[PDB]
Amino acid sequence: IPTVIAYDIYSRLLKDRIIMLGSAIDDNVANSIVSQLLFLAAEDPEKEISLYINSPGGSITAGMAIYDTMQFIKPKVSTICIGMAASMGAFLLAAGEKGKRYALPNSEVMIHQPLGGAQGQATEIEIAAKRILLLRDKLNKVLAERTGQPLEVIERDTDRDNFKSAEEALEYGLIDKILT
Amino acid sequence: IPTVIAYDIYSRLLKDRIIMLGSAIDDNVANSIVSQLLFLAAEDPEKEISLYINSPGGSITAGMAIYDTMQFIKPKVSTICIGMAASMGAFLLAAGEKGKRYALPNSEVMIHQPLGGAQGQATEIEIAAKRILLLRDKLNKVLAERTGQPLEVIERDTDRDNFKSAEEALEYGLIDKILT
Amino acid sequence: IPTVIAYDIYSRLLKDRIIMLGSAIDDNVANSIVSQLLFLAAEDPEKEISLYINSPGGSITAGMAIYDTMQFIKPKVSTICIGMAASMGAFLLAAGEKGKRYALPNSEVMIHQPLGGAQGQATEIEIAAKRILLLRDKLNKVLAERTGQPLEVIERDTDRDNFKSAEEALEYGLIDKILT
Amino acid sequence: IPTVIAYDIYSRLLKDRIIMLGSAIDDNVANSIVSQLLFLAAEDPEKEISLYINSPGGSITAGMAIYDTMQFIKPKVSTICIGMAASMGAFLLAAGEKGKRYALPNSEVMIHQPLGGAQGQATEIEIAAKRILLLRDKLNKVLAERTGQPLEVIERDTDRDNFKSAEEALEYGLIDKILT
Amino acid sequence: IPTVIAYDIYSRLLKDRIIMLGSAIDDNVANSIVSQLLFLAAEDPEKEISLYINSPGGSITAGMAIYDTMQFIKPKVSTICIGMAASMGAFLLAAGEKGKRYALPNSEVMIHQPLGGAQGQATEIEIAAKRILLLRDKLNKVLAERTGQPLEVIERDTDRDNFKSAEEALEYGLIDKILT
Amino acid sequence: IPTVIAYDIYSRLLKDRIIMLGSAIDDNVANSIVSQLLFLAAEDPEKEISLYINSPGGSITAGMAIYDTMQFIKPKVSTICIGMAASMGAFLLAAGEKGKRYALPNSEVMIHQPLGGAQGQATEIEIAAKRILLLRDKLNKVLAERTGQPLEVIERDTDRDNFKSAEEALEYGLIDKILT
Amino acid sequence: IPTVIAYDIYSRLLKDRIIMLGSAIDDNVANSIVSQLLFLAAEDPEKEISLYINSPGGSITAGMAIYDTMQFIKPKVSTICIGMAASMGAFLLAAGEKGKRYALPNSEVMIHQPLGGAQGQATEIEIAAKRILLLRDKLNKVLAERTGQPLEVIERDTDRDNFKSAEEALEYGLIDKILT
Amino acid sequence: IPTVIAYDIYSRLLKDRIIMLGSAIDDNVANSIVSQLLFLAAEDPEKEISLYINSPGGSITAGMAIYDTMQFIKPKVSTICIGMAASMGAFLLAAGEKGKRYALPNSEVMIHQPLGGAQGQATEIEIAAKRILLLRDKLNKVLAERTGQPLEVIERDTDRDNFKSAEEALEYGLIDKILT
Amino acid sequence: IPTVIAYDIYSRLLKDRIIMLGSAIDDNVANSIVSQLLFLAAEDPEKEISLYINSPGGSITAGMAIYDTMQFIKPKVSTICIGMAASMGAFLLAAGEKGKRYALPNSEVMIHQPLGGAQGQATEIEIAAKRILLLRDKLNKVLAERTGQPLEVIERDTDRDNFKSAEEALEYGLIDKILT
Amino acid sequence: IPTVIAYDIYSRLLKDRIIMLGSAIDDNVANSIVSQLLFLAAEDPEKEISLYINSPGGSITAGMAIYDTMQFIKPKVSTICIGMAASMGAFLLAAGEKGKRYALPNSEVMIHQPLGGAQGQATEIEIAAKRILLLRDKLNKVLAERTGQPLEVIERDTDRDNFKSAEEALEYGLIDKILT
Amino acid sequence: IPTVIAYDIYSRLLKDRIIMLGSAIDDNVANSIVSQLLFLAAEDPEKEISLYINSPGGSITAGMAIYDTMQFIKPKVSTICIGMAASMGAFLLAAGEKGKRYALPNSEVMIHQPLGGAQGQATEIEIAAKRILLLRDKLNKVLAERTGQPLEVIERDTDRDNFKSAEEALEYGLIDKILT
Repeated sequence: IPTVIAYDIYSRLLKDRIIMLGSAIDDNVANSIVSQLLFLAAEDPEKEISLYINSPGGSITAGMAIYDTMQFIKPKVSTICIGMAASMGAFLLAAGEKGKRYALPNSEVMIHQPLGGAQGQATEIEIAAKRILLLRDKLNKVLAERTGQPLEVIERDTDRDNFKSAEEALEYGLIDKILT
Repeated sequence: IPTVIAYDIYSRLLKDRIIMLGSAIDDNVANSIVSQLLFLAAEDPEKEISLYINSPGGSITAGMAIYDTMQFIKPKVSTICIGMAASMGAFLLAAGEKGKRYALPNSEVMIHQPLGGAQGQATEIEIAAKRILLLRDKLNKVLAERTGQPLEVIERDTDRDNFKSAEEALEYGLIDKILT
Repeated sequence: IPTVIAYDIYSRLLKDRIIMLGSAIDDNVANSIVSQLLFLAAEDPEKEISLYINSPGGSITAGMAIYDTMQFIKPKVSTICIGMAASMGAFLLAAGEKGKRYALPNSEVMIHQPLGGAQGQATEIEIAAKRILLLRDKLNKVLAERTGQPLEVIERDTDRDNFKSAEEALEYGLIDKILT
Repeated sequence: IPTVIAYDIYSRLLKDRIIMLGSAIDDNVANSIVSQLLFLAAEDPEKEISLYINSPGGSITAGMAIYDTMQFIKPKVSTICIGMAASMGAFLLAAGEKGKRYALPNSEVMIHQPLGGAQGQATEIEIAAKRILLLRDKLNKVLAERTGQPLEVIERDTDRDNFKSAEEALEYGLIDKILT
Repeated sequence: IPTVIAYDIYSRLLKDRIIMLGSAIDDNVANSIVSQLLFLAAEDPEKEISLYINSPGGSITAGMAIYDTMQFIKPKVSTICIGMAASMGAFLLAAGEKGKRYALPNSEVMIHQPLGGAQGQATEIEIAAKRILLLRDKLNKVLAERTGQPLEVIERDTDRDNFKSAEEALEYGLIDKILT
Repeated sequence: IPTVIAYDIYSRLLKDRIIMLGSAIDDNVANSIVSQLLFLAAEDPEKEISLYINSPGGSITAGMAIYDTMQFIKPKVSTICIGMAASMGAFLLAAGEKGKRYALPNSEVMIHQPLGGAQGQATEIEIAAKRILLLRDKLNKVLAERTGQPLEVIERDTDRDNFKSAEEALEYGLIDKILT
Repeated sequence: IPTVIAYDIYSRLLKDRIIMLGSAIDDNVANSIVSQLLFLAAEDPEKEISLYINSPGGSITAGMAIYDTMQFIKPKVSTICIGMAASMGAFLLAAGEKGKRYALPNSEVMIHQPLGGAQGQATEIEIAAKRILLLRDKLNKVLAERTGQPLEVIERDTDRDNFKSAEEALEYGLIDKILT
Repeated sequence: IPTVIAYDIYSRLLKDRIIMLGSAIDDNVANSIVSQLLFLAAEDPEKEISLYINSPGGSITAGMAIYDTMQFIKPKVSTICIGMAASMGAFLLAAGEKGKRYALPNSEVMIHQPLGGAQGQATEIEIAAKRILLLRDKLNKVLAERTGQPLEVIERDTDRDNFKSAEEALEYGLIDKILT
Repeated sequence: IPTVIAYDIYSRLLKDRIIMLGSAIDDNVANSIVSQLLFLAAEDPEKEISLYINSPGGSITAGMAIYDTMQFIKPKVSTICIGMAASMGAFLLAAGEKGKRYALPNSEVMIHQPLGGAQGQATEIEIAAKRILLLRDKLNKVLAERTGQPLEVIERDTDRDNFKSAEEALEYGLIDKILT
Repeated sequence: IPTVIAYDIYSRLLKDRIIMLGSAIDDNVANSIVSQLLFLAAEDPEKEISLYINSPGGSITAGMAIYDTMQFIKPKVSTICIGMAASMGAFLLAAGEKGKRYALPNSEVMIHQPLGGAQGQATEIEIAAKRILLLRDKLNKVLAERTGQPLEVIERDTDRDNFKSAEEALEYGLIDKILT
Repeated sequence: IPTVIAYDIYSRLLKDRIIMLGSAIDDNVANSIVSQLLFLAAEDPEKEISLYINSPGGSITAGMAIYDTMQFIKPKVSTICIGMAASMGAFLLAAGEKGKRYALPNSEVMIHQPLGGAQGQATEIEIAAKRILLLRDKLNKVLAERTGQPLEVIERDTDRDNFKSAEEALEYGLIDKILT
């Protein structure tokens, strides 16, 4: 990482309100993007923040921490997709400021149903297999009012891996423009 | 394994119709015990077979091959418990010839819930968690017909462990007589 | 393995034309069962052979070597299921002579679509993803003429995992009688 | 392990009713000694059997099978200590017939309290910690009846590690003679 | 971590009296949050501190060092749950003041009974199993007065894993209002 | 890595608008070249940028991010091949403007098919072997209009491996001028 | 591997002149099959021998030993493909006497070009890369003589992988009949 | 090991009353030598036995078993030393019958003080340190009454490794003759 | 290894004076081949012996044992080749009796320099490098009077690797016929 | 690595025009010497640059980047060999400006043949063994014009290894002055 | 490493012209001591430098760079042995200016032969063993013309390890004055 005069390269374009996201969302990335959003919203709360996404997925609980923090602060967040947004980048790309969700002309978007696991007695499997079915049908209701489709279309599109492109994610409703 | 004149020590007892079970029940111990029960029932189908149990459990599907073969054949099987019969020896000890189910004066019996696991893709955790719940309620419906208790008592006792002795398994109904 | 007088235990059984199968099917089990079927056929070719199944699955080319070698010999093969026949034991269980496919009162049968993998260039995946698609429709057409169902029921019926019972495989068509 | 003319060296002594125990006790050694004690007592059950002990301990629940079986059968067992009988050989050495319990002139005998472990929730270190306290309050009642001491002495000096010799085990009450 | 001008983002928020907690609690995290609470208390003793929680948690002795320090200093702490608050994170919620315990709208919450282990002699298991039962009945006696429930109703549902949400943890008593 | 005075020599060249690429592309180099292109475009958006390529390959989705950001920004990028450009440096070398693609006289260039893999059921192989063909048939539709060849020449030149440069990459059309 | 009274199950078929092949061809499977062919030919040299093939491949030099030996001896060999013959079973299957070479109706046949490797100086790759080019222009000069095709078709089909079937290798010329 | 006509090479030497010892003494070698000394003295108890020693020591409680059994049976044991008898072979070499001990002319002998270890808290090292000092002082007295030296000479000769010879461990007692 | 009536397949061939060599020559293969050569030469010292070679490489000193014993004994040895004879196999192939060296028409023969290594001081490298240069100026002095070429040709073409043929080794002088 | 006052010891020398090379040339060293040559050239492009070489390097594609950049830039480059220059360090030592290539009196230059490897099908070794023979014959043509020898002398000098000695490397033509 | 006011402790003793060598001379150590000698020489070339040696010695070629650079530069180097100098520590200790080689009174010096290895064919062993015999007679000549002894004394003193002292290396000629 270079040095810009003394900043570095990711902290120089935070002075212009740009947040970069380029790795899998574990519990340390979600602790840093939350802090950057809280710092930017509490020093000039009428401007606009950008967010560039290149994530190949991540965790469910550490991806629902950036989402409601994006909804909670006062500025408006516009999300741009370079590369590929897959399975939790496709949930943050379609979750900021209807009117301002962009994509570059050859990108990709993938949506599917959650993963998990359970082990133990015959009761500690029934406890843990009843949570993931309550967790699936609460993301299926957020995506239906974010994109605009019915619920019974997203209940059967997101059953296996469903890859799209930059031109047929615009017909679905995930993005709004294609940047040139 | 001493030689007895040629034999060994385990195949000399099989000439007097004694089967010996002394390890955990994986998928190729059940094969050998099923073969020995078939051979002994085929050569003289009106005598009596014994079966000594000292076993710390095993798998469920390879422990329903025994308890099927020893109800299917024509002779009568008498089960004796030395050492400890735990969680799948307690299911075969209480499953042969009501009238002949013995135990030695400081043995030990244990009964509890099934175990299992599941992994990945929340549509196929429901498949694997709906099976073990159907497998539990067919084991504690056989134990109620074998011992004599109501079903609401065995649904409550078989939880987290239940260690008994030679004098409490006689009051519960698992054995019939303490040998001296 | 006892040594019944010299023999061992499941070679005294082969003198009464009984073949046991109790492990997963690689290409060493298939060699032994093919050799035993050939030896029993070219000794007295008018007497019935039995076959007991307790297998959890296995390979797909070494399981279709036991299948078409018992339509080729002259005697009749009768298949019995102890324990569990899953995903390649369910394909050999519904391949005995019609009238002679049995099951014990608490057993299990499971059927699903085949597995596989591919690795390499963009042409060596297209080569190996057409073989596994031809090998599935080659294998859904044998089961439809063996059980008696239409093809579009077994095409959508397997598709994930399908656990069954002894009383629930009579209605489907895999079993002709439940033994008591 | 030489050949004696066909026989063995351990299978030749068994023709003169001598059982030899020379390793740690698990549920694979207890199975063999239970089988040998069952075989020798159906083959003129009046003649006495010897048992030579050189064992450095083992399992608690698999050293009770031998102890039950050598009071269940009809002949009389005589135990001789060679080398060292420690912590479960000292429990079988003091369980031969009163009158015949021997030791060689420089041997050792060690007694102490059981071992174990527990792991899990806060209510599964309560099930498995009031079992191991119920299990050592029943070995002291057997040792107090076998040797002759009061209970509050044996529960007082078997607390850390108690090493003895051939001349202090005779005053304590574990053996009856010293062979020369 | 960026370099907001010279310090990073976690140290830029600390001069606005904001503490973040985003990992499991060993005794290195508990040694740092205690130091930050002491430094913020002995700089301006009458001014509120915030504390954001996203944590799977778990160490009982190093999780009751932050609790006692939260009640020891003079200013008032206000805890906000953001993504997930498991075992010893839901116990650090319901310790902000009385009217200042918030939660975001998604925000899962979990409570259950302690874990542990023990190994050794039969006397060193009783010592370590008599302690964890004294620890459990002092944790769910603090939880009954920070919440408002009776003791018999929170020693009954914290027996296995008990997941809540942001709308039915408010009916229980762990939350005062949810944020929009 | 020296300390030209404070700087170092990747950040002393960056203020002369020179970007260096010297390793494989692995979704973390592609996040650090996008930021440098954005910073240099927002600094002064008319002067041209250079880019030196020495890479042996990389991934496909993190190679279509640099290729997109090269076209999106307002300045003009000029690409120079320095030692070796293989399979994703040969795709980035033919993306400088149209008359500003250079190579030194001892260089190599390689072009071939994509690579990948697939594992699972017979349906999750057909899903994943159908996007790699759609991904192969859109890279040689960009290369065929970047170099100038017809499509059915690029479809058969890139079948195995194609080592050529410095006097055959100029005739093919990938570069414009050899530097001396 | 059972016992037939003293014999084996593979050594009982050998006195009816049947050789089985069920493994990959390494350097000491070829030794056993060469020894069996020599022993059967030097005992009664006017009598047919069979050979059952189910093998995934092997090495080039230890697969030409069997091919030379089964044509040096005086009897006539008749090869039968039972489950799968891939890349060195397809070369041994089309080497029995013309009129023989049967196959069962659920079989497969695969043919492709040989594999290898080289490592070292620049003049020790040139030695080992013009030997593997003389091997594959002498294998498909034998295959084009056994099956009866032009050489420019055999050197064009065997380029990636072929994967024929039982009714598709009969038109090519590899087999002669399809058994019942 | 060869075959002598059916016998072995050690069973023939046991047939004319020769016992061989050529490895380190654990409690499997002691069991076999105790069994051979028991068998050889019960079939003809007036003929002497030989014993050849080539061992580099071993355990200290499994080396007293052979000593006691040598003193206990009725025949007379004569010990010969080939190679090296070190630190427990030197204790069994000086335990044959006084008058019949031998050594070949290159037959190094070694004697030293015992080994051991201890681990635990401060009152479990005191037990294991009193035991080994009780164990050393009872081997010194046996060596003093076998060889014929004072006790305070062997208390200071056996402090480090001693390494005598064939003509040098005859002045010291301990061999009684040198063979051819 | 099938049983032939008792024998196996390799010891039935030795009754007709056939020795089979099919693995690399370590120091256990040379012992066995020297032993059965000595055994066959003493039953009847006129009848000739065969030897089939399929071996890649070996050791230099353990391959001179077989070469010496082949000329020490009185009958005449005839060497046949199938497959290989890579490094030390081709040195034993050209060591049978000079009218009786055969080869099958799909065979290969290699010849090259010996190999070795050295490590230590500057004197223990000179000692070990002065010996491997006396080995290879005595191997190709035996090969020159065995094949018939001059010495300065065999010093010249056995420098890197020389794979030939069945038809190209006949012109050189290594074999005498080609069997059909 | 000390601190000359801020600098370190390698960047204080780059205040003058001195570049050090002291490790094997991988793809990271060649990326950091190219940057230093570019920076020193585009700062005062008319003086001189020194370069000290002590390296047993090789990464042939990543060792011609430095060779091309040494002639692309303007000023001049004078190379000094300090401790040893093996292959691709001798190729860089003999590429300084003619008249200014120095060596200290103990230096030991070495030159030889390239290395490589190849794995795969029979037509992917022919691609990779045809590249390395084209890569060797273009380095021979560069040494033949840098040093001054004919081509057929360097074609057989660089065949195994030849270590020169900084005084017979001056007669060859690699250097042209020995420094004192 | 402490800090001296900024510096550290090793760069504060370089303003006073001291070089500290305290580890094994691999590469990356010769490359640093060469740089420090060049920097100290090219800023004031009339003041002498010190060099403290405490090292077990390392590579031969990376210990000749320091030796050549010590005589190339203009100032005078004065070497002081402090704890031990052994085998390219002694070779640099006896290379300072004559009259200025000191040693502390508890030091020791060691001299012996070089070491190496060789692994390839029978020609690549002769190439690598003709070099280490020639690298030894050029070190013996330097030690002979440096200490003052004849050559045939150092050719047999340095044949095995030859330890010395401070009062014993002064008679030999390695040092000039014990410092005290």
